[PDB]
Amino acid sequence: ATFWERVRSILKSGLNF
Amino acid sequence: ATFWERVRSILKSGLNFAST
Amino acid sequence: ATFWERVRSILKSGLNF
Amino acid sequence: RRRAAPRQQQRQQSNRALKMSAPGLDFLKCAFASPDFSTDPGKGIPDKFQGLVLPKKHCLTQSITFTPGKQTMLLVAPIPGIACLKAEANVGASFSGVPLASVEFPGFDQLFGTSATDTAANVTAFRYASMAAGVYPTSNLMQFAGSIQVYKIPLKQVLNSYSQTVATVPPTNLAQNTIAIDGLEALDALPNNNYSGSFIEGCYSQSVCNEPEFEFHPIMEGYASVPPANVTNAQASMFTNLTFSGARYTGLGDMDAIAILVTTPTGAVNTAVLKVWACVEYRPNPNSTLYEFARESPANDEYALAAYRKIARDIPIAVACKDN
Amino acid sequence: NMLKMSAPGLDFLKCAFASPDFSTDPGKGIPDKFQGLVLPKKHCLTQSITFTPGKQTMLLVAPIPGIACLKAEANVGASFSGVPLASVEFPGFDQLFGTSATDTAANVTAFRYASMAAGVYPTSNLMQFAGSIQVYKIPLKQVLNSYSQTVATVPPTNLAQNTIAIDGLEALDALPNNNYSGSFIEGCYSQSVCNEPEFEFHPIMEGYASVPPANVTNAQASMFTNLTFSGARYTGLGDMDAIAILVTTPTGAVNTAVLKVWACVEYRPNPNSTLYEFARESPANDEYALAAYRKIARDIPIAVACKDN
Amino acid sequence: NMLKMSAPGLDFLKCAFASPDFSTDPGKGIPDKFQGLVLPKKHCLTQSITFTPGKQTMLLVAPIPGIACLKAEANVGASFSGVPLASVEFPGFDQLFGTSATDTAANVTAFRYASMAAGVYPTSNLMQFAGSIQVYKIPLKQVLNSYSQTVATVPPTNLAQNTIAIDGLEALDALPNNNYSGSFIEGCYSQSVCNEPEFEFHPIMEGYASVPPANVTNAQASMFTNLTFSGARYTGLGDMDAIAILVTTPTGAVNTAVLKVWACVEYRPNPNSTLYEFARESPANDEYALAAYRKIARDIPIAVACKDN
Repeated sequence: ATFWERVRSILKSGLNF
Repeated sequence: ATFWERVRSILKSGLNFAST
Repeated sequence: ATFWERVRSILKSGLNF
Repeated sequence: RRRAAPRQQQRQQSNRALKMSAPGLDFLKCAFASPDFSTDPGKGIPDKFQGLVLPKKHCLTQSITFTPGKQTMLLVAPIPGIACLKAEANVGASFSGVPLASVEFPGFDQLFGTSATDTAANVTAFRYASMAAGVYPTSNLMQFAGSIQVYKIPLKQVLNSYSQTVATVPPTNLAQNTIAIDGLEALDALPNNNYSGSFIEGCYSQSVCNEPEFEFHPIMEGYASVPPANVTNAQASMFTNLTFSGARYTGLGDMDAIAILVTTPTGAVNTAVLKVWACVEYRPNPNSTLYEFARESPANDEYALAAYRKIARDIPIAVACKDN
Repeated sequence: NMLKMSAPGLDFLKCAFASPDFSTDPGKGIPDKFQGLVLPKKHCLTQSITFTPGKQTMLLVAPIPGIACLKAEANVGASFSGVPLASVEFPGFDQLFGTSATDTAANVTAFRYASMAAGVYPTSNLMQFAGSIQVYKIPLKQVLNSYSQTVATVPPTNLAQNTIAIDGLEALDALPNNNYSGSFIEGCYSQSVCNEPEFEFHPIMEGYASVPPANVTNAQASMFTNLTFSGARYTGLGDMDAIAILVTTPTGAVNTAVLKVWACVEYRPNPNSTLYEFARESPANDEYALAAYRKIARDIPIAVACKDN
Repeated sequence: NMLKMSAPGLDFLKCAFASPDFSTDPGKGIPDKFQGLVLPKKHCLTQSITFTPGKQTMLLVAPIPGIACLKAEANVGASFSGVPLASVEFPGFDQLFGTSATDTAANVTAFRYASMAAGVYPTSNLMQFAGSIQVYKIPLKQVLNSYSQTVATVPPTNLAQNTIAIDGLEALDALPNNNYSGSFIEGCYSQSVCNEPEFEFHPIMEGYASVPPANVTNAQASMFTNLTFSGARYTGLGDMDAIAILVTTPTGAVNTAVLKVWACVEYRPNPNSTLYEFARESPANDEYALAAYRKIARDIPIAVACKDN
């Protein structure tokens, strides 16, 4: 919800590739 | 001898070297 | 000890990167 | 309960009491989620440079009242001491000749000093780690009316040329220079990259570094307005001018300016609270008081910097109040 | 496939070195750690040039935004000292930078160079020509030089003034050990590579109709010749070495050719422009693409005949 | 045991930190991304200094191309406010930057610093020395400051002027806690490191006889003190933090020493100069050398006594 929680799911979906 | 084939031969020769 | 000898120990001690 | 009602529909602002380096994670929290954190300045930038730095977190909490029948520009530019620049123009008009006036962060004079003639006294160079802003409306649901639109302007500083003929026996022409800022025309634009929404849901936006690397810029002295004193916008080859009254133009960082255009129609009571956040890494002068608080810039975290670029890409241009 | 070259990274390599070998330049930008919104223009000037007999003609391909190259002539063996270099503009200047260069930063506010290449394709008869094409590269850099001007006031006031100027122009008269010398009939093909660790952006300068600005003496600017942009104007200098092409044509020799100059520049679109609608994101960082760039660049010759382009 | 650095990368570390402890400074440029043609010059000033009794003498070791350091004396406890810092040149200035500041960028076009170090070797005996050597570092940066000047015309006309100035000279009067303070007869030895993320090239300025250019007031330039270069001229400021050495000698003491200043700078050779034939390519990127560079940078003391150099 908070931009932080939102930031995490992007970072956490898989930043590497 | 297109400059690309020239370029290709260079990194094909072995650019594997390193990167980080 | 010379500056190089101390520069060495810093290297020997560790670099994670 | 009397207040569970229009309380939350107007946003709340503050409540008090994966393999990355901590400072690299902190860098991310600061860059993207500043409001969610009331903490100390995140160490700085987890990039190569590891020298003495003074991580400073600038914050501005200021209530704004937007005038009816006018679009008001809140330009959040990466200029050291200043929070944002404000300007107003008739609803259909252009901010062409319209001067953009400074709204400074608290304690400008202790950092940069009264006159620009002594701004680089305490701090010689700067670098921008983050910049974010949010407009929290405090208007009632029966009187507001209007829209908040956000987009980013890529303004960069240049040294422009102009020729000035000085009167003399035979008049003489001087090849003159002036520091100016490019891309100000964008004030009149509404890019295809904008956030348009009702006024009642103020925005929240943040910009990120617009350069391959985070480099240090020197703090400029003698600049009281962007096209400096005695230079016309036309000579400085620029759109409109930027004025700093109790401050001075210290320099421009490497971030895109966040442009918030709040447009209040005639008869609408639109009031809000503006909050700006900005972490700047300053190189402290041994001669200052805050040199004692300087700490080394965090160690390079290639993973933190890598996430920085991804998170920045999937992120929306701007978001509504509740989602900050 | 763990880690290979990102397509845009590979395309960056094609763009930089072998510009004319493909159907269309695969210039998808620079696989640099900047992923902001950019507008990449793949400039290309195709022009028929006929070299004046009895003179050396300098075609200085420098990284200046709207300009293809700077041309100047001098007798065979003479020095390009007082000789000013005139701009040969890339097509479509007025469209990007504007009519008067006081608008110059209206569509684009900053630039950064990805590729720069030049080629001379001789169209002379085999029994018509005579001469040589020589290519070397000059490292010009922009500077803020100082000079004092005494103004004719009652008690003449001296002013401590400055001007923007370009360094290393003296190289116009030099043939370094890193040169390409060859017959005219086999024109050349040469590209430049970024001369800095990083590809930083540069603001677009306004008001410059010549390098030593209007009203500044060549000597006040401390440079050896001047660059004159007529119509178009000096917008800035990119981070690449100028490719210096020196075609020396004898008397009676008919040296004609087709000059081609390429340059993919990444520009930062002004939100007020209609062009900020063609803009795309710069490609993601590709450390391997950048690694090959620096290597290939080290192993290729200064210039090649226009046949191995 | 585990040093997996490229030879030049390792050599770069010996160059930056331990300059005096080898047969020759390994001397190879910055093992970073840029791999163009460079002319790496290893400057070194070996001079016999006799410190004037009754005064503090500042030896500001700043990253200015031809100049070793700037020197200035002030009574003990006084402030170097209006006190000009005079240039103490590295040997062979005229042979690289020419005589006048109008032919400065003749051999070299741009520069970038790889190392900076200084050492004071006391040559007094145990019956004549007295005083202290203090070392700290100042973060000097170049700026384009603004000022308005009034020209005496019919109606006096006000001009908007600029000046290339240097920020941070105020620290020249304040000893921070980050300092080395020791007795004179244990001369110092310090070296500074890079001021930024990347080692980018800087153009070589011309026409600068002093930092606030000739005809500009110290106040117009918004500066603390001015830097004067006689013969030698201001070429630019590199990306190193200036090493400030302050030797305080009482009246009646004989403090003599051998001053030594080291600086390996990578220059971009001008194709027009004879020196171009000594130019070689920059070492290839070695992320390990550059990673070690910064750890060693952090764990290093501001200055050490002679014995630990």
